[PDB]
Amino acid sequence: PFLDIQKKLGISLDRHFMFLSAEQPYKNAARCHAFEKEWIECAHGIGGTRAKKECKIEFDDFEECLLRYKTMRRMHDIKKQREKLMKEGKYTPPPHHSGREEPRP
Amino acid sequence: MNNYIFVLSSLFLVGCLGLALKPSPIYGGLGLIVSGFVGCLMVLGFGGSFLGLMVFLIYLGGMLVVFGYTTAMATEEYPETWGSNWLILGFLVLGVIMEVFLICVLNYYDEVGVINLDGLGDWLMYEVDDVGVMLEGGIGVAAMYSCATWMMVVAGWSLFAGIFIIIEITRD
Amino acid sequence: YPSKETAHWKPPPWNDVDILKEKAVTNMTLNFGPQHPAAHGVLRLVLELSG
Amino acid sequence: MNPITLAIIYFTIFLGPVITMSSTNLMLMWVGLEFSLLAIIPMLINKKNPRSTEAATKYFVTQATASMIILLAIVLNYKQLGTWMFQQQTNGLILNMTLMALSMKLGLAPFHFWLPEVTQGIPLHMGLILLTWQKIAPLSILIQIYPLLNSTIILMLAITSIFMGAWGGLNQTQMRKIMAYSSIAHMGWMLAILPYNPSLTLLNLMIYIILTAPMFMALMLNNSMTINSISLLWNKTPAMLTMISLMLLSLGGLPPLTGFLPKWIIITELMKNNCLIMATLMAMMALLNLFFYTRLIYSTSLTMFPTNNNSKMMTHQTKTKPNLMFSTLAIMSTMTLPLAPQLIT
Amino acid sequence: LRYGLLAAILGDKTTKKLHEYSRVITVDGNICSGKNKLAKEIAQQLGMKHYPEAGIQYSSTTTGDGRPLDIEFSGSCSLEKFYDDPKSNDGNSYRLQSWLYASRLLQYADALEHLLSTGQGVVLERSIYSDFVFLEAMYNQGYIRKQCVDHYNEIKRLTLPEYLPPHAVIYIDVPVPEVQSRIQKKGDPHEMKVTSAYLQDIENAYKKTFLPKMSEMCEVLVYDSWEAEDPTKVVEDIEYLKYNKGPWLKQDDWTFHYLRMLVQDKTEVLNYTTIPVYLPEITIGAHQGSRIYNSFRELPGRKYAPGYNAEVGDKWIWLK
Amino acid sequence: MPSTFFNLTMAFSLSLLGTLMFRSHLMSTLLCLEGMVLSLFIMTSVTSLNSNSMSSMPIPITILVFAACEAAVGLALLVKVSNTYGTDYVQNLNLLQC
Amino acid sequence: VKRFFESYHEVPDGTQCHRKTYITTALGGICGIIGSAYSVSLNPADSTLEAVARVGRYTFTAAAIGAMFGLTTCVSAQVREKPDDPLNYFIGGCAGGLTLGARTHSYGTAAMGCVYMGTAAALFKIGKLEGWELFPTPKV
Amino acid sequence: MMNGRPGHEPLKFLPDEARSLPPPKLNDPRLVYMGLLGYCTGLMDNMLRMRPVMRAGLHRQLLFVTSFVFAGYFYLKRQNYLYAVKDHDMFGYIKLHPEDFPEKEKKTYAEILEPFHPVR
Amino acid sequence: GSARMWKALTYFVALPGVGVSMLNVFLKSRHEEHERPPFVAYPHLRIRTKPFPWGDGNHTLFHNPHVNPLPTGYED
Ligand SMILES: Nc1nc2c(ncn2[C@H]2C[C@H](O)[C@@H](COP(=O)(O)OP(=O)(O)OP(=O)(O)O)O2)c(=O)[nH]1
Ligand SMILES: [Mg+2]
Repeated sequence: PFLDIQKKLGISLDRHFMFLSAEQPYKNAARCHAFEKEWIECAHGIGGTRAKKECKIEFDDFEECLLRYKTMRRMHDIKKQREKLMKEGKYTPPPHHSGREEPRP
Repeated sequence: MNNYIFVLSSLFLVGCLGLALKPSPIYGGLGLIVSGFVGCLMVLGFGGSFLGLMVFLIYLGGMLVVFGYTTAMATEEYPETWGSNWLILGFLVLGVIMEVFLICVLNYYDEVGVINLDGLGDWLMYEVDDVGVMLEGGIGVAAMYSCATWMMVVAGWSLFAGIFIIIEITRD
Repeated sequence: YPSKETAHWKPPPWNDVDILKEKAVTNMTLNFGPQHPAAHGVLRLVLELSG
Repeated sequence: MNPITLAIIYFTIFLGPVITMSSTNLMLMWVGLEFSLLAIIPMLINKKNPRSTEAATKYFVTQATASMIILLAIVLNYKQLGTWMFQQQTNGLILNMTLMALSMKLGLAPFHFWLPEVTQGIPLHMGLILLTWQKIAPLSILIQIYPLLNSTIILMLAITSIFMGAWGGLNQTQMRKIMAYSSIAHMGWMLAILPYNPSLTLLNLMIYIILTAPMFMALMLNNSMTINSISLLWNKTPAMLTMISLMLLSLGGLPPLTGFLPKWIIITELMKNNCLIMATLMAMMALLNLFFYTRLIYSTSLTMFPTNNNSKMMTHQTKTKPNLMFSTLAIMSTMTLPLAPQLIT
Repeated sequence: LRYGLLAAILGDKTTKKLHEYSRVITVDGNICSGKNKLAKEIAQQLGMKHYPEAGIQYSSTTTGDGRPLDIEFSGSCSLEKFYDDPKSNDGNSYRLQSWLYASRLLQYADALEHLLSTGQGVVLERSIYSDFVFLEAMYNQGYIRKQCVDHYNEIKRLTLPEYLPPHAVIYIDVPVPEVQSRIQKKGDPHEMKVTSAYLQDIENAYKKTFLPKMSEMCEVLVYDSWEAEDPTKVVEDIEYLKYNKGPWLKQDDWTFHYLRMLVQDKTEVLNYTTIPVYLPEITIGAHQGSRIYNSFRELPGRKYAPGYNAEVGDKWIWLK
Repeated sequence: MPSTFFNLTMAFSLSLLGTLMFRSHLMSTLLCLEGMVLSLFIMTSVTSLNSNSMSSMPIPITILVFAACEAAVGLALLVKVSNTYGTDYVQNLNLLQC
Repeated sequence: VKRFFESYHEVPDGTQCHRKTYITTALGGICGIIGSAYSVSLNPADSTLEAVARVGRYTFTAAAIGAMFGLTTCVSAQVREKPDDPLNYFIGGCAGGLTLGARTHSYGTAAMGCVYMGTAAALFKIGKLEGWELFPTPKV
Repeated sequence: MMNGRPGHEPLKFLPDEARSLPPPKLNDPRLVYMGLLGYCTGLMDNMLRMRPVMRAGLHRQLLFVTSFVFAGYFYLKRQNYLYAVKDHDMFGYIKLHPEDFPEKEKKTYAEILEPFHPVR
Repeated sequence: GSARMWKALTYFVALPGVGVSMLNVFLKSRHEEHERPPFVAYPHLRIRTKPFPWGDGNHTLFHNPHVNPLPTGYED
């Protein structure tokens, strides 16, 4: 904040819901709760410039956790290769992935 | 039932496209209500019923007031709809054609980017806690009564002030 | 600095209140009756209403 | 206008920017700007003239569009990073949306086309409140995100702001439009110095405010609406021509006035960051700003324009309009240059 | 300025101090027709404050010492010179007319402030709503010109609607030959140097413009000479008037407060009478303005603000 | 979700195009503003339900409140424009240029 | 287009005069369509025919200025065989100014364009030789 | 640019470390100039409200002078504190990174060979 | 108008101000139960060069046994 009345008086009008692992109703953690928890405690006390450099590992895990850009490419490459094999007929679906499995509780 | 949310959001885009093409404000309100209904169903599709139903009801009331004002003073002798001018239908059909062209380009050239046909619907619900109580969207807005004191007081003061604002504006 | 595209401007009024032409009161004219339950059948109430 | 609505509207006018500065959240800074806009609309439509209606409508649509581009940037950041802060890795597209929206919030060129229009047709007190108070909360948000901004588009926005402001100030005769174009040039200066050090940005903001308030007050004393109206000030109020000249020279940035100090230290740090071409172009356009200031001084103080008959009863009557705050702000806006190291952090 | 927003919120309500006799009654008539005695007797037997006709030296008599100041301080316009030569090439006629209108505006502000502050009604003589009669009489007699008429109309448009119209407008109908006979009887030679065409222009401007405009927004009290000439029937009718039209009905406490602020700040009363429209009849120039202003400043009691002039006996300057 | 979020972003872009490209109806301009309001609400809500950010669920309701109060103020201003001129046409609001 | 405008600086001056003229003509055309779009938006024409005519006139004028500026710059550099010299860009700047004056039909604008565009192109050459930064990243 | 330093109290005028600084001597050109500015402010106020310039409002001129010296003294204490911590952080960085600030061996005018340019 | 203004200031500013100051002292006087300081026979305190012209000459006019020790100590 441009003025720090919030830090001076110790009150928290909006500082308790800045991000995902902040105060959540009935202890329902948000998605990527641990991952950006690691990002904050990596970046705390070292400044913004140092946060971008030596906390690149923790940020890249969280950025791909929330957006799933790399994971969608993995699942699409599974599906794109799979239907490529079905056109040539050198692959068959298993029973449990085609709808006839033995369910478990 | 995988491209349901996608055809919903395409309906939202064409409603906003008609609103941007700007017919007479009665038909603009018609497009805005059908787009608000689409947005309600979209929020319902991605999750809790509370936010979608509230935005739906609020814009029922809001464009109720708006349509009252279009009948009041935002009117002319011959209203222009979408089909009143050849230009408006022209930009409407080029908007639909450009939307189809853009989604085909994003499907083909960029592969897995913002739009993926093979991956459509596979990334709709990311993670939901299967065993658990109090997960709906209304519980958070309810906790805004307790956890968000500052949000409650600024919203209440905004509406209070705005009552005073509209009184002084329409004081005449 | 008067040019051709800006020489038509007038200086703003001293009290910022402009003189406008009094617009015609667009009042609705309604034929109340004669085919009306409250007009007793043969009354042509030309009614000049605002709202 | 009763005291109840006066208190509500004035308290909301105060509360908006204070919420924006004090609040950490992008959402709360946006709603503080929103508070400021809703609070200041009725006072623009306070006089109930068609020009006031035009000014309020233009101001409202411009501010609403800027607010929604701000809100787009905030929601896009919250999608990208999951937080409510442009922290370090927010997208440059989002930041450019924020910068365009905040520039059109402020009224600097090429988003400057509404500011003379809005400040015209409104009373002088609300023009003062606009051109001083309304430009702190966007500066609060801009100062909050100084290292992340794109210096190229910052400098381009700044230099075109000063160019358009100087040219408009040269052309216009109405005092409110003159003040608006002076505002545009000064916001160009602050926006240019913004990425390198926000301390000099705040220093230039305070210097601009403390120069603009008493000049507006001198406009309030007789409702001197035009160059001719401020020209017969020698017959209306002759004891203030010297301070009018000094305030306009300080607005021009002539040494040894303290209004030279913000331009001088901004140029100093611009050379510290090696943008000499930028600083030179900015300084010559500041000279052009000083040109229309000097022409205004020539009209109002150094020459004596012809007066009319009823100014005799203007001299007959007595006035207590100049408040206690005018002289202090004028002296701090005129003779503060030897306190430059104390003014600079 | 003790009156303000704080005084209003602590309680200075004009509707609270308002009562039945708090009316603005303006007596009007021709150039010499029973006007001064009627107004003063109406005020005397109604308990109202009487304001006589605002002359050239009205501001001189109401500001500072109250003595009539010298002529180039008080406008450099002479009614006697206007009577002697109405078509003089210097531009005396429109200068006098604009000066008289602005003095009437000052008197109207004084009367409105007195009514809004004390609650006592006012009986004006020939207020601002009936000075365009003299404007149009000079214009139709060829004494002044169309630029002067336009300048007067612009000033009237700027200043007139910011105030409230009078509660009652009393008119005195006296024919032009009777007016001329009374003028001959009074004995001022400049006043006998008037024209029946000018007097007929005055009466025509009355009957064709002034009476209908006040008829649609206040109570009009046309009286002839013998219906006048005995100021008791007019007072009885004023007592039994019913004010059911005009903008006075919709006025409330805060509108009264803002009107009171505007009429107690004389700078914004006389602000729009000094518009810089450069008309040669009205504009003066730097050297003559400087000489007149410096002489006014070296006049006794006018060098500083009132209460700060040590030469007139003001005390405790160093502690205020 | 990425397709829907991109599509909602283009919905905001089209409504901003409508707002920036005026027609003779200030009411239609305000309606384009409300279309932007819808798009912002839906993107905020779907991000909240995607991330399960139960503490950020107040954000759509807050922007709902503030933007509909914007709508109320704009409607009052449009009533003032119509009382001035008889129509809400934006080319009648062009005499402050001088 | 960033790779394009970087490929302008790939070769020293006086070589690929056709390429330099083409790229400077393209940059002038971009500046012209921006300026013409601003002109038609701020000051609307009475019909779309003369509107697009005004766009075409501004685009052709700016493209001609850029074309003859780059052409004269390259030919002057290779006639004087002195590649890194600002006077060649000054001659090109006056060629651009004379094109502006010819399109505007006024020798006063021609001479003002000569002096101003020659100074601008000369200082551009000094900047690109001695490493001046127009929009620097903040370093202190 | 120094608001992010460690141990920075939020919205604090003069912290306790500032009490380690020498105070201004209360008769220095900065405070004397601030008092003269207050006197000029009072004189300007008298002229603008159209009173005698120095014969009127003596208590007002006194209050202006006192308020100006008060504000100037406390602002001067804050600025000396800020410049002190600026130089302190600069010197601390210098001793923290000595390899980035090597002590150059400046060499005398017996082995440096400056060019000579004759003016003829 | 002056008399009304002063009446309003008395009723809406002065009386509420005295009410708040009285409430402040009244709440403090219920929470504070002061730990009588230990007696120290400081040579500059409780000086008696001549007896007082009342009582025993050793008690002050407004003596309070709980808080005001004699030159010798507290009385309890
Ligand atoms: N030309 C001109 N003369 C005016 C104007 N107002 C007043 N006068 C003149 C007319 C008279 O000669 C003089 C006094 O005005 P009156 O109408 O009160 O005349 P008088 O008192 O002699 O007669 P009375 O018994 O009151 O009707 O002022 C004005 O606006 N224009
Ligand atoms: Mg009389």
